[PDB]
Amino acid sequence: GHMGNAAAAKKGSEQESVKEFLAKAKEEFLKKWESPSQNTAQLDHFDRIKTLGTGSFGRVMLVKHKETGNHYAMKILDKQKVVKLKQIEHTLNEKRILQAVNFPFLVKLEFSFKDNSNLYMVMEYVPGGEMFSHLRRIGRFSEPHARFYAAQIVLTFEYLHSLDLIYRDLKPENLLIDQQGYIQVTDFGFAKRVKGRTWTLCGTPEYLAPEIILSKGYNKAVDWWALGVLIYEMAAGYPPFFADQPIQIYEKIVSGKVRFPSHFSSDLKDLLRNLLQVDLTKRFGNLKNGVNDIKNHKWFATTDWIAIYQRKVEAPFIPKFKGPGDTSNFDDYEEEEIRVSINEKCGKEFTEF
Amino acid sequence: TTYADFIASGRTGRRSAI
Ligand SMILES: O=S(=O)(c1cccc2cnccc12)N1CCCNCC1
Repeated sequence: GHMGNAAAAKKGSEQESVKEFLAKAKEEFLKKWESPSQNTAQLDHFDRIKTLGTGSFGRVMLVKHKETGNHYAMKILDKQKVVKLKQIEHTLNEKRILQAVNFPFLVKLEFSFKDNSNLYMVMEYVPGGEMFSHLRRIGRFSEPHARFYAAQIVLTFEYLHSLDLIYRDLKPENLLIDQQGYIQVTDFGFAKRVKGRTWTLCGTPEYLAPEIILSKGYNKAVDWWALGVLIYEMAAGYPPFFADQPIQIYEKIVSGKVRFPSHFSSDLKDLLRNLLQVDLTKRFGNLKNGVNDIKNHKWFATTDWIAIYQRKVEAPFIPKFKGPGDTSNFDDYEEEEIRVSINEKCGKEFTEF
Repeated sequence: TTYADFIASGRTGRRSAI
């Protein structure tokens, strides 16, 4: 067979240890899920420094804690705008997930609180910026470099899926690089507790699984599809399915055809054909052997999964870092006020926050 | 080339959710 006795025993033991870890992690998650933390700081504990990101999702600002001098990334949501955009449940659920999960590649919510006008999530500051920027700058990542990031996503989804959390928002724009060169996943607005199927059309065109496009009930296998898109884009510098307009992208996604750059290794192409599999009965991550079909694939043969988890692997790339508040890996944005009204707004809606 | 096609798509920048 493919493994002799020693290798088979070691792999089996490793896979059983993953099960044991995940069962404990689920126990710990569910305790915090059922009893969420609230109101662990306040606005005047922090100096506002700079806007790190802004969009329909709200704002994220670099802030400095006045007493420790520690920097953080503070997501600010306008309660009235959340209500207007019908994002109450997503906003509450994002914070509830972030305060309950614990994994080395998931951003840590250090504090959260609200005031008359806004909701605030104070997360660790991840100074390296988005993978997206580095990828577009360098062009493409070599296979070992892509593999280092991909392994972190595999482990993170293995963790999330064990908690029955579907992620749904994977793309380079949503992956940050920390000071040690490791990945941080931050955005949980599309994540959902789903043990079975769910139906919402959400995501980003290039990363949508065919079953989402086709208006099917779908499951955590959409995250494994998205991983295939991500690995492809990291290694090629462009995603597998693109076009001028989303509808043309969707036609390519559902077609069952994907083409690869000539520099992709055969191992990489084989993995990608099995992740970018339109047939759900054949997609890696959706079969009887679960995540192990991915983790045991030849393309990952050099990956020491425990060493990645323990953050003991030397990263291929360390972003430039000049100090605790350096923002050079983020874009510049016009700076807007943080208005706090004298009157409480939307109090009932956000009781749980 | 595929790269040139990517540039031509106009979708080389940050991509929003649907
Ligand atoms: O970089 S963020 O502003 C950001 C969010 C959360 C925590 C962060 C921590 N450090 C820097 C930036 C952070 N960002 C907003 C949405 C777009 N995707 C990437 C996350």
